[PDB]
Amino acid sequence: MLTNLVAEPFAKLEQDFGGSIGVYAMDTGSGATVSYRAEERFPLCSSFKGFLAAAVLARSQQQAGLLDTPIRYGKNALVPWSPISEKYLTTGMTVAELSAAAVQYSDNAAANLLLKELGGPAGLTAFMRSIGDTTFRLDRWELELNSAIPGDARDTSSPRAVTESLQKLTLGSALAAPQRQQFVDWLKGNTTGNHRIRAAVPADWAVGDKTGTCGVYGTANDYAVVWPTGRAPIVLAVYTRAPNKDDKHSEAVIAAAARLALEGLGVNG
Ligand SMILES: Cc1cc(Br)c2c(CP(=O)(O)O)cc(=O)oc2c1
Ligand SMILES: Cc1cc(Br)c2c(CP(=O)(O)O)cc(=O)oc2c1
Ligand SMILES: Cc1cc(Br)c2c(CP(=O)(O)O)cc(=O)oc2c1
Repeated sequence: MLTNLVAEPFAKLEQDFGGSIGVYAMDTGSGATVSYRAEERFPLCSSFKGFLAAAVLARSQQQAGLLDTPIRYGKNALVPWSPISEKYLTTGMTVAELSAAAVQYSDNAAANLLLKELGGPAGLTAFMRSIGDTTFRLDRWELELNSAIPGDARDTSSPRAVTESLQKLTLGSALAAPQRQQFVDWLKGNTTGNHRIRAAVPADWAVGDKTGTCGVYGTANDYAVVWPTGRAPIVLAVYTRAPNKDDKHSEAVIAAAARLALEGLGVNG
C-alpha cells in the first residue's frame, strides 16, 4: 500500500540518476513501511563503520575498559581519508575515539584498526548474525571493499536488512541502554551526511546517520534514524549503484529518495 504510493516517483528518480536506487523506510510507530528495491544487494562502502562502532559498543558491555584502551599505530595504518587518526599518529587514540572518528568522520584508518580488534570482516559479520541479520556481509578492509563490482556480493547488504539492523541497535534491545544512547549520539554527531538524508529532514527533527561512498559505479548510500517531533521515529536506508565504473554517485539523488520515502510514510516535512 505505501510501497505503491511512491513506486512511480522512485522509478523516475532512478531513471534520471542512471542507475539503481534501493530504499527501505520504517515508521516505528505504526510499523508501516516503504520499499523500493529493498531486497537487492548494494555495496556497503563506509556505511559498515556504523555497525562496526555498534559491535565495539556491544563488546564493551562485557569487557569494561575496552572503550578506554589506547591504540598506537604506524604511518602504514594511514590509508586515504583518515582525517582524525592522522592528527594523533604520534600519540595514539582510544578505542572510543577511533569509533567516533569512524562514525562521525568516516575515518578509514580508524575503521581498519577497529576491524583488527574485532577479528576482521568475519568478526563484524558474526556480530551482525548475532543480532539476527542474515544478509549483511563484510569481506574486505578499507579501501579494497570499495570496488563495488556489479553482481559481487562481497561487502554488501540490502536496504531492508540495514534498516532492520539499525532499528535493533538504536531503538530495540540489541544494545544495553547506555551503549544504545552512545551509538545514537555518535550517529547524531556525524559530519559527513549534510547533503544526504539530513538534507530531507526539517531542522527541528533529530537525526543520526552514517554515509558510504565507494567512488565508482555510482555507488553511495546513507542510513539514518529520524526523530520527528510528535510521532515515533523513522528508520531508513538509501543505497545507490550504477552499471558503469565511471558513473558518478549523486548526493542529491540520495536526498531526493529520502524525501520520497518520508512522503510515502506520510511524514510531513
Ligand atoms: C590495521 C590493519 C590490519 C589489517 Br589485517 C589490514 C588488512 C588486511 P591486509 O590486506 O593488509 O593483510 C588490510 C588493510 O588495508 O588494512 C589492514 C589494516
Ligand atoms: C565483533 C563481535 C562482537 C560480538 Br558482541 C559478537 C557476538 C555476541 P557473543 O555471544 O559472542 O558475546 C557474537 C558473535 O558470534 O560475534 C560477535 C562478534
Ligand atoms: C577516498 C574517500 C573516502 C571516503 Br571515507 C569518502 C567519503 C566519506 P563516506 O561517504 O564514505 O562516508 C565521501 C566521499 O565523497 O568521498 C570519500 C572518498
